[PDB]
Amino acid sequence: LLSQANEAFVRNDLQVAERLFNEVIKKDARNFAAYETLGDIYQLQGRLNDCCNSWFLAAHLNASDWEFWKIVAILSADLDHVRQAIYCFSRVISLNPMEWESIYRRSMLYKKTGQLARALDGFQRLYMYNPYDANILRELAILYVDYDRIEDSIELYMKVFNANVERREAILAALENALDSSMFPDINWKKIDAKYKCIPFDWSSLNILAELFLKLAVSEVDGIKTIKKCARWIQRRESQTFWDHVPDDSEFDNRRFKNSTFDSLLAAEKEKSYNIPIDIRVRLGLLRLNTDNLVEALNHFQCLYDETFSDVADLYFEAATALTRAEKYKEAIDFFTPLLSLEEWRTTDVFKPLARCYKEIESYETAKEFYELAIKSEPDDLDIRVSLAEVYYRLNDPETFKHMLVD
Repeated sequence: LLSQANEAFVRNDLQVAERLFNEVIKKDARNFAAYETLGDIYQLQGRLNDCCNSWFLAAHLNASDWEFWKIVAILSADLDHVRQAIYCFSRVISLNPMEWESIYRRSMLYKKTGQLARALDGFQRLYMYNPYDANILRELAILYVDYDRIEDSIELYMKVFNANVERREAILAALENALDSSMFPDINWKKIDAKYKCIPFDWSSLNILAELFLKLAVSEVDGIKTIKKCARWIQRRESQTFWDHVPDDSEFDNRRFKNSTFDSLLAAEKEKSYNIPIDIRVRLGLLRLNTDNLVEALNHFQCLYDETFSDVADLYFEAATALTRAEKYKEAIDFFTPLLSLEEWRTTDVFKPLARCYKEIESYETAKEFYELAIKSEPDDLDIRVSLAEVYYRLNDPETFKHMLVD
């Protein structure tokens, strides 16, 4: 008689029908289809949560419809209750270990909740399933950094690199043979694209590496030697091994024409990109400035001068502030000073260090001017005081006692 009570109800749609549909199974508890009916209605009336708790129960009657949990999990993630969402996802995954979507989604709700041990052990898995997804690669590289392992995040991009070298050698030996047998060569790609596949290494990759060598802040000379080996492989210059054995950091500069072995190179090779993109070059500057080589770091930063200024202002600033932190003051002022011309940069952010730089070179006259401008926008004490110390050193005490108390 139960089956009749439910049947009459399920057939047709009215707001009284579906709750009375619950009332019969209210006598005795469990019907899987009962809930799937419930959710269908709650979803339509447009109130989200009741829809979730109905289905969220349904999924327990049949533990085995995992396409179903995945829906209940993405809905608990949509309604912003996470602990359910990760739990539902974890059933989808105990049923199906290879479900990619749910391992990923779950493992990034793991990230938001800040269980990294789980979220890492999570993206690692997807990266095992498919090594060639670039999104997964980044997401994994990132967690490694947040998890305070930079060293692992670097090896990760290094393999991608080598994988690209192995593959280029394959294609080069491939058509070195194709001409012997044989009117052009025909290389068989289906065999190549299957045999060596790893993700393309382009400048973006090398930049992502560069930033990883900064965050490490260790053995910074090894980082530089490598940024150069890779940047050199790109631009098909890997042929020239010698650059590995000189300190100058001299390639990627005109300095390379004073080179003994370079001169002897034929014209074909002499013409090839010896230049590197700016976001990376400013990163070699920083990376050198870490080793307190200001002479080399400077030659990199000086390259900002050849880029259209409005395009990279933020780099001028980052360099200037990097010199300020590295306590090289005479030079910082040179990468601060241009930001002044563009209106949006005139702020305490630029004005404080500019001044402090001047105060530090023992020219206090001009340093006054900036702390003043800086004090205007922002009412802060820390850098009003340092303005006293400036009115102190250039003006000696006579008629400086009034100013001090005034401020």
